Amino acid sequence: NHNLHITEKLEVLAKAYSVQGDKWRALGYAKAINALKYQEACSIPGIGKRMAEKIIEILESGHLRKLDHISESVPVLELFSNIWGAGTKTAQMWYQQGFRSLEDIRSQASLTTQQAIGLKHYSDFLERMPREEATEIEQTVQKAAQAFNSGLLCVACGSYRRGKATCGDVDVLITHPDGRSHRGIFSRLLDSLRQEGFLTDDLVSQEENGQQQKYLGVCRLPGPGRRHRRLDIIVVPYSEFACALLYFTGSAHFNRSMRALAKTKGMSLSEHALSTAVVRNTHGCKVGPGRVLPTPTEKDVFRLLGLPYREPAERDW
DNA sequence: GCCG
DNA sequence: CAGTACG
DNA sequence: CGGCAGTACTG
Ligand SMILES: [Mg+2]
Ligand code: NA
Repeated sequence: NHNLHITEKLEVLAKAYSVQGDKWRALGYAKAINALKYQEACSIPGIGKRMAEKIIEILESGHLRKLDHISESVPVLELFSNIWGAGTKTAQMWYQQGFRSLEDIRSQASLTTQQAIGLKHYSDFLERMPREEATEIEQTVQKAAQAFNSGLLCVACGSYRRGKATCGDVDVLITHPDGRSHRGIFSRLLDSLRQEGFLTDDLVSQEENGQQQKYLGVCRLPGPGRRHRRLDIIVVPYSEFACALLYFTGSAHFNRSMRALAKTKGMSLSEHALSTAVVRNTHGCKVGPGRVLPTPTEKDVFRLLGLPYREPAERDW
């Protein structure tokens, strides 16, 4: 990156729009900020005239005036928004109600079960773990899984799979290549991890149902010097394994770019599958289902979209 | 915010 | 349902 | 003008 004086100033702006709920403008900035990672400004995709102008103001002037006049509410909104389970609406509401610190939130705010947990682990959830710790967390989930049923497939996705040194959490994808081998596997896996005292909190866990798709919660390895880590587990049918793998590996931007591409071909891509001949209206909204395509591997999904394959490492963007 |  | 979250 | 990804929970 040859433009950090510029990007870091836009970045602040990106986050400010994001936390204030102007999500499409934030999206716009995020693209431009990755491009950078006047005539020449426009030349790059993701960078329009209005973005170009802001770069020239930084290049020429050295300050950025929209930066100067960012609402002073924004740092507090970002403080609040980093509570897991709280987003831009809740953060604004709290602000409106006069709250300005986590101490206020603690003593005065009404909190959902999820938000109380997020607050309890506020610092921990802002940290990233060394990818080696992610390895141990995966192995812990895997061995519990495989004990119940061997041959089961367990794999760490997200930033871990993309080869990052550090991970914000652990994403464990579980599947069985032997058809429909899992009935109430969540019941047993989670009970298993609870008995070990490995899980510390649950954020999202609809266990009253049966067809629980995901578990999102909190875990902590045994011994001194350990922090609470976020853990997401999903169990999928084997036929959906490549698409689940692709989804859960990300990046989020990579996924959305790829999904947006499929939409351009009358196709559709989700955690579940890649479909063809999807019927959508003038607003881009699905009005008729297409038809699931065979995708035994990730390479198939790429191939069926007419794309060259990309290793997980090359999917940060 | 960008872009078709 | 709105809000938040997952990648 | 208007889409910007497509999903899964909570309450
Ligand atoms: Mg939050
Ligand atoms: Na992750």
